[PDB]
Amino acid sequence: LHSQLQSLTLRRLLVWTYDPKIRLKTLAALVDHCQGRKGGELASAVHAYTKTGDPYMRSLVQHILSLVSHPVLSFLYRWIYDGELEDTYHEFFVASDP
Amino acid sequence: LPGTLPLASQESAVVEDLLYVLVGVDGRYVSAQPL
Repeated sequence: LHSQLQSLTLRRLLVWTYDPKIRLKTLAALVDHCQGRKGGELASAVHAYTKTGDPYMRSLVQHILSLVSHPVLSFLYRWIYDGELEDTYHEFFVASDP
Repeated sequence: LPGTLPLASQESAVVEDLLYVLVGVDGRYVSAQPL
């Protein structure tokens, strides 16, 4: 958008920036729904929005879930085949006792 | 001040004003009123 300013006008900007007013409206409302959640409880609050109903969102959030749920499936594949859980911060839902 | 303005030319001013209102943004002459 800056390279063309040297032509575009206001009524021309509206169509250019009509789509990134939505992605910047799901993400700017995805970080408020999960404010105090840490660990797996956050990977469970970015899954509650996956079913947005529209395919323009149900296909955006269902990608952030595929990144947020990678560390969770890292403990799981560790606590299942090796039985050695290690998380200084309490995230995994299996809590040991010293 | 479209009153003190010629006829055949002020029409070209409304057609540019009326070309915003079709988008939603208010205009210079053709304005919107609260719902």
